[PDB]
Amino acid sequence: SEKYFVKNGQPHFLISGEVHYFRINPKLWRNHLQLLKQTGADTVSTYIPWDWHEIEEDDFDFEGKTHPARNLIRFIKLCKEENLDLIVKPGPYILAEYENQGLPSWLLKKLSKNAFALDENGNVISPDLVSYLSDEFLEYTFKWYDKVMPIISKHQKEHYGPITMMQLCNEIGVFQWLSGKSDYNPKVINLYKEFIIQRYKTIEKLNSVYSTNYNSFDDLKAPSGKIKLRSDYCAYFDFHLFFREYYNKYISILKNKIRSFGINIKLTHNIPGWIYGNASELPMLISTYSEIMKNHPDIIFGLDHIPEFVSFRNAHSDLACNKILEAMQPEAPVWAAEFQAGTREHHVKAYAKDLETFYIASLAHGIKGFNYYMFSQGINPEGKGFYGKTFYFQTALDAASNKLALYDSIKKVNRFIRKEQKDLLRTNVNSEICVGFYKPYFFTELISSQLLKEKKLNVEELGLYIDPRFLREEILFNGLLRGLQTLNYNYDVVDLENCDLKSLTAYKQLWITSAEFMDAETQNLLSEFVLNGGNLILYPAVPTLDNYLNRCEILKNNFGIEFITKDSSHKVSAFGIEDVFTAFSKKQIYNDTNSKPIAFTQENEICGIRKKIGKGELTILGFAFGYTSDEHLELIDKLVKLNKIKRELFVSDKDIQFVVRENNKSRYIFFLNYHNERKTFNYRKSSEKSEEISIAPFSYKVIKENK
Amino acid sequence: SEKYFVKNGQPHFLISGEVHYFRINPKLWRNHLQLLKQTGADTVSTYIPWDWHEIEEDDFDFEGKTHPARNLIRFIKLCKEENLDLIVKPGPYILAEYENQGLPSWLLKKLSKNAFALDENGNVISPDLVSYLSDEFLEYTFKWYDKVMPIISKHQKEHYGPITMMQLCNEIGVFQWLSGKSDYNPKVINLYKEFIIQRYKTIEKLNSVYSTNYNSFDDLKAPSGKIKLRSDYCAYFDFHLFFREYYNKYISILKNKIRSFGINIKLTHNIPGWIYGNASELPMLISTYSEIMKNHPDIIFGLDHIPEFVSFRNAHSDLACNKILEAMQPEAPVWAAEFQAGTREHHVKAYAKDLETFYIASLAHGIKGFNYYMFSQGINPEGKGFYGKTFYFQTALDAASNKLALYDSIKKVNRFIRKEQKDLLRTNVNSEICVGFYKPYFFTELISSQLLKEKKLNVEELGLYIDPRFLREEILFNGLLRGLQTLNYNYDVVDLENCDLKSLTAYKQLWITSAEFMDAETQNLLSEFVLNGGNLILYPAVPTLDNYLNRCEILKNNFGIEFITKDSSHKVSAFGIEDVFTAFSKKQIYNDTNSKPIAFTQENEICGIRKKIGKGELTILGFAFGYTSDEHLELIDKLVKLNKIKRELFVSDKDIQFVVRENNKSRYIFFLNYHNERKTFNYRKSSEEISIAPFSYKVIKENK
Ligand SMILES: CO[C@@H]1O[C@H](CO)[C@@H](O)[C@H](O)[C@H]1O
Ligand SMILES: CO[C@@H]1O[C@H](CO)[C@@H](O)[C@H](O)[C@H]1O
Ligand SMILES: [Ca+2]
Repeated sequence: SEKYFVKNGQPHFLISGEVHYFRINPKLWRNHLQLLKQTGADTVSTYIPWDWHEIEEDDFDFEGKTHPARNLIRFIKLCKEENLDLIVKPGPYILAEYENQGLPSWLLKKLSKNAFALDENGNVISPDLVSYLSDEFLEYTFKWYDKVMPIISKHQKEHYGPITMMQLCNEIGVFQWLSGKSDYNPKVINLYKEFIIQRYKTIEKLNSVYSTNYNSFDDLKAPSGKIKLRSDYCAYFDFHLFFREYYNKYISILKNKIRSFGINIKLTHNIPGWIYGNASELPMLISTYSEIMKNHPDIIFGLDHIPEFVSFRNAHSDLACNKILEAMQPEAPVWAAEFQAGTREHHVKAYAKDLETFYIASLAHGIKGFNYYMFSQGINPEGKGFYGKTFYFQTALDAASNKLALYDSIKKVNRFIRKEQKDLLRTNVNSEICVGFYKPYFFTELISSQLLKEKKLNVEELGLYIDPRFLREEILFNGLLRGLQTLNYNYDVVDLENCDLKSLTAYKQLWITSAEFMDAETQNLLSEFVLNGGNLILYPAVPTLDNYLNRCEILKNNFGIEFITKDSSHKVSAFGIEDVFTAFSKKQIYNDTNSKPIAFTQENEICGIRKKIGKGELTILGFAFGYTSDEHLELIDKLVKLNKIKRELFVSDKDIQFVVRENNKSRYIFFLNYHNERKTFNYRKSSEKSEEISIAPFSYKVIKENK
Repeated sequence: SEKYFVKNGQPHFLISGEVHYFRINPKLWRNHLQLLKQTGADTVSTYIPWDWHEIEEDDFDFEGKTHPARNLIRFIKLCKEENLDLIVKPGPYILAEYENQGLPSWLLKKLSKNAFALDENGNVISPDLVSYLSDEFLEYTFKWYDKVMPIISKHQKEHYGPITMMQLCNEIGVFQWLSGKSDYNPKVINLYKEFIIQRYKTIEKLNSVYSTNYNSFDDLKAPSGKIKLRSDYCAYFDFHLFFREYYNKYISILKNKIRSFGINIKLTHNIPGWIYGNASELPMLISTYSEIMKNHPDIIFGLDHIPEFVSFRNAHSDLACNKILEAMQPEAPVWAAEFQAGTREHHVKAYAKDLETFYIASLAHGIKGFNYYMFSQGINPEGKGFYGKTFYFQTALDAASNKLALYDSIKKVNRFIRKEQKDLLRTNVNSEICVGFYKPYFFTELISSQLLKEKKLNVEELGLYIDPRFLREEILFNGLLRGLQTLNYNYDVVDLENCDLKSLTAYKQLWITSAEFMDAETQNLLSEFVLNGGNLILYPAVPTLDNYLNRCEILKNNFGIEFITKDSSHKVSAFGIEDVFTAFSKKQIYNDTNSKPIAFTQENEICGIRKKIGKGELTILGFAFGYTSDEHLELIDKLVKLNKIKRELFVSDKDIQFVVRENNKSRYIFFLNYHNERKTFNYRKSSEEISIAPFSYKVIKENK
C-alpha cells in the first residue's frame, strides 16, 4: 500500500546530500564525497550551472580547462569511484544563490526585451527573469542542452555511470512568485488568446459564461488590474487555468528535448513555497503544477523543505505539505528534493538540534527519501555568489570538508533509517479522517497571495464574503490541519478532481472546507458520497455557485438544505461549547427540517445541523473557524468524536505530538516535543503499566515494537 | 546619570503584575494578590472598564451591587490589605480583548454617525471606533471620569492611597495603525485645515512648499488615495504631522480633566508595535507620540513588549525599542507597561523558559521596571470577551489562581532583581557609537506600513529610489542595530530633532542612515558635528532634498561632495571586503578630489569615500546594506574600527551576546545565548570558562 523507492527489488530509503563541485576546491571533491558516503548516504546531488560551463557564448568547458572546478567530468567520475549515485540539475534555471539564478551574464546582456517577463505596462520585471516560452530563451537553453545532455546521457546508470536522476529546470514559477508580479509578455498574451478561443469556440459562448458583451475574440485582452466584476473573476480564473497549461508546455518542451539524447533516467522537479519557516503558501505553488502532474506520470515532484526552526510555530507545515504532495502525486513516494541542512542566509540560524528533530518528524510525517540541502558548504568562485562569497552556513561539512555539528546529527538519523528502512518504508498511519483538497481555491497566484504586490481579489466586490485564500490558509492549513496534528488525529488529503468515490469510502469522516463556490462535478461527488453511506463534515458554507460564480445548487438541493445568510456576533455556541469565535459576522442560518440543530448564534438562530441522508450522515456548520483559541481545538475534537474516532495512544501531556506507524511486522511510535519545556509524561496504547518518558525541549523519541 | 523609579528614597525596580479583577472570581481576588506579592512583585495593574461599571447610561456600579466582580472598591481595599501598590487604567479605550474595546454597548448604540471615525466616503470605519475628538465621545468620556476619577483621587498616593500611577486611554492611534485607515470625520478634517492655515499662514506660502495651484485654503482637501505627485507626498507629510498634534490634543483634554479631580500621581501611556514576535514597526508607532512627549514631561510612556519566543530571530527587537524610547524620553526610566507573561493567543505558545531569558535580557537591555501582562489569566464575564471565554494562556496564575510553570520563573527573576536593584538600576553601558533617529522617516502609518496592505507611497513615482520604511526597517532596525548588537558593540540612539550639538560630541562615531531627503536643521546639525571634530558615518545617500522634497544640499555643499547616481551590480567591494550585497542597483558615485576612495562598484566606480572636514572625519557609502550576509558584519566591524572602538570583552564564541553594565563600584556581565545549542566559552576584559544552555543566560558580577 505504501509508495517508496526500490533498489534491487527491496525498499530503499533515498538518502542524498547536496555537494556543489563548482563551489568546492577540486582537490577536496573526493574528501566531501567520502565523508557523505560515511554518513550512510547513497546519493549525491548537484546543479550544473549554465553560467559556469558556457563561459562565453558558444565557448564550453566541462573538463577544467579554464578553471579546475569546471571539471564536471572528473566530479562525475569521482561519484562513481566513491560508490555514490548522482542527481544532476542542469537548469536552465538553478537559483542556488548563484548570480542571475545560473543564467549566463553574456546571455542576459544579449537577449532582446521580448525574452523577459514583462508587467501589465510592458516593463521588464527583473533583469534575470525570462519569459519561459520566449523563442530566444528556448533557443539558447537548447544550445546549452546540446552540450550538457550528451555528458549526462553517457554517465547514466544504464551505461554503468553514477547518474540516476535529473531535475528539469528549478521551481518553475518561483521567480515570478517572489517578484510579486505575473508575466504579461506578448508570447503569454498570444498563447492566452489561443487558449480562450480553443476553450469557448465562439464569443457568444464566452459572453454567456462571463456575462460580457464582446463582439469578437479580438476585443478580449488578458485580464489586468483589480477584479471589480464577476466577469473579471471569470477572465482571471481562465488565466490561472492557462498558466497551468503554460508551465506544462515549458516542462514538456524540456522533457522532449532531454529524451532525444537517450536520457531514460528518472526526471524530477522541485516544489517551492516555504518562506520565513512556514509553508502556508506552498499549496498555491504546488497547485500551479496541476497540469504537469496530470500529463507526466514519469516526472517525480519532491518538496523543498525550509523550516528554519522546529517549534509549535511551524510544526504543521511539513505534514500538511507531505500530505498535499501525496494527494496530487498518489503514485510516487513523498520525498524532499531539498531537505534543509544548514542555512542559505547567515542571519537566519539553522541549529543542528532543531534540524535533527525536523528529520525525525519528517519520518513520522511519512517522508520516503530526501536530499540534505546543503550537506556541503560552498565558496563561490569568480564572484558567482548572488548575495556574498559563502554558500550556506551551519552545514554537515564546511567548504574545506571539516565536519561541523550537523554531521553527527545526519549520521545518527541515517543510522536509524538504514537499520529500519525495510519495515519503516512499509509502515502506514491508520487515517480514519480524509480532508478534501479543492484545487480551484488555490488558483489565485495571479490575484491573491502573500507575495503578490497588488491585491486584485476583494470578494466583497463580487457580493461574496468567503475569500478562498483566507479559507485555504487560515481555515484549512493553519486551522483544521494544524488542529488535527495538534490533537494527534491521523488524516489523509485527497484531490477531489476526478476523484474515485471508492477512494473516499474507506474513511469514517470526510472533511470539506467550502467557500460559496464549488464546481458541479465536486458538488455531485460529495452528494453521492453521503447518499451511498459517507459521513461528511462541511463548513463554513454550503456552496451555491460554480467556479465562474454562476448558479450551482446541486449539493444544497441533494442535501435538502434551506438557509439564509444573516449578520451576527462573531461568537457562536457549537455542541455545547460557548463563545466559539468565528471569522465572519455573516453566517448560514439553516431550517431545522429533518435535522438536529447543534450550533446557535448569539440570537439562538441555527448556524449548524446534523442530518441522515440516504445511508450517510451530514454535519454543516454555517460559520468559519481555524485554530486561534482553545474552543477551536474543543470543536475539532467534538466533530471527530461524532464517529467515535479514537487516538492510537492515551498520552498524559496534550502538548506531546505522536505518530504511530505500523505494518504486519513492526510498530514505530514517534514522540515529538515542539515546545521549549522538558516534558515528563506517560502513555499507553488506546486498546491495552503506562510507560514513562522524559523528552528534552524541541526533541524526539522513537520506540520500535516487534509485532 | 541613570533614570529609575524610587521607593523609600532608594532605587526601586518597578515589578508589577496585571490582574483583571473584572475577569476573576471575586472569592479569589485576595488569593491572586497574595500569590503575586509572594513572587516579590510590589505593584498590581488593571483596567477599570467603562462598559463594566456604567452598566446602563448614568447607572454606575463600583461596589458589586449588580455583579460581585464590579466591586472595584473592594479590589482596591484588598490591594491595600495585601500591601500592593495599584496601577489603574480607566480608558476610555482599554482594548484588552474586551467587547467594543471597553466602550459601553449602550454608548455605541446611541452615538450619532459623526461621533465615529469615517473613511474618505463618510462611511463608519468600525462600529466600536469613535473619533477621539468627537464632542459626543468626550461628553460621555467626561461623564465616565466624573464617576471613576473621585474613586481614584480618594485612593491616590498623593492622599497616601495605594494608586501610584494611572494610564490615560490605551495605545492612542492603534486602530489607525491596525487598519491603515485614517479618520476623515469632518471635525478631524476641520482640525487638519486649522493646523495647515496655522502652519503656512497664506495659501501662497503653502503653494510654494507643495507646488500646488490653490486660489485659497477653501480649495484645500485632506489627502487620500495613492501618492502620484510630490504635492501629494507633501500633503500626506503634513497630515502625519497633524495626527501627532491631534493625539496630543486628545491626551491633553483627558489629562486636564483628570488633574481637575486633584489627581497628582504619575500619568502613563503605553506603546504598541510588536507583531508576530518582532518590533520593526514599533519605531513608527512611537513616532506618532512625538508631540505628546515634547509637551508632557509628566506623562511616562512604557513599552508593550510581545516577543512570543526568544531567539536570534528576534533578539534585536527589544534592545532597539528600549534604545529608541530612551532617545525620545531621556528624563524618565525605560519600562514595559505591558511585559509579556503567557500568551494572548492559545496557538502562539509562551514558554516559561523563553520568557525567563527575555526577562534577564531586558535587564541587560536597560529596562528599569515592568508590568507582567498577563500575570493572572482571566475569564471573560457573560460573553464580554472580544474572542472566546478565556483571556490569556500559560500565565503565572490561571483565572482560578492555580500556579503555572511561569510562576517559578517570575519568582526567580524577581529575587535576582530585588537582590541587585540598588546597584543594577544605577548602571549604564559605555556607548562610543551614537545612531541618529530621524523621525520624519517614521511618519508613514497612513501611507506605508506592515499593516497597510495597499501601500500609498511608491517613491519611484516621485523620482526617488530610497523608500524611508525600507531604510528604517531593513537598513537601520534589522541591519545596523541588529549587526551592532550581534557584534556586541554598545550603541545609543539620539533623537535628531532640536538635538544639542554637545550631546553628540561624547561619541567617537555618529551613524546616520539617510534617504535622499533630510530637513535643513538636521543637515546643519550634521555639518556642524563634523566641522567641530565629530566622526560621521553616512549611508546610503547624501541627501539633496528637504522633508517636502524641495532642493536642500546644505550637508552636500558643506562637505564639498559631488556625485552622480548610476546603475550597477548589487554587489560592491568596501574596505577590501569583496562581494558586499547592496539593496539598490542605483548608487552614488563620488568625485574623489580631496577624498580617499574606500568602496567600488563591479566596474571600479567610487561608491564610497573618507574625507577630513574641519577638525572631523566623514565616511560616506553610496550604497545600502543591512545584515543579510557575513560580509555585512565584516563591514560594520571595519567601520567601527575606523575610530578604534573596542568591545568591552573578548568572548571565545562569537555567537554569545553580552552586555557589560557598570557604575563606579559595580559591573554586571549579562551573557545571553539566543541559539538552540549548549555553548561553552571563555571571556576576558579588553574561572573565565562558562557553559550556557540553549535559549538561556548567565549573569556575572565584578566589583571595580
Ligand atoms: C530564493 O529561494 C527560494 O525562496 C523561496 C522563498 O523562501 C522558497 O520557497 C524556495 O524553496 C527557494 O528556492
Ligand atoms: C490588538 O492588540 C494589540 O496588537 C498589536 C499587534 O500585535 C500590538 O502591537 C499591541 O501592543 C496590542 O495591544
Ligand atoms: Ca569636491
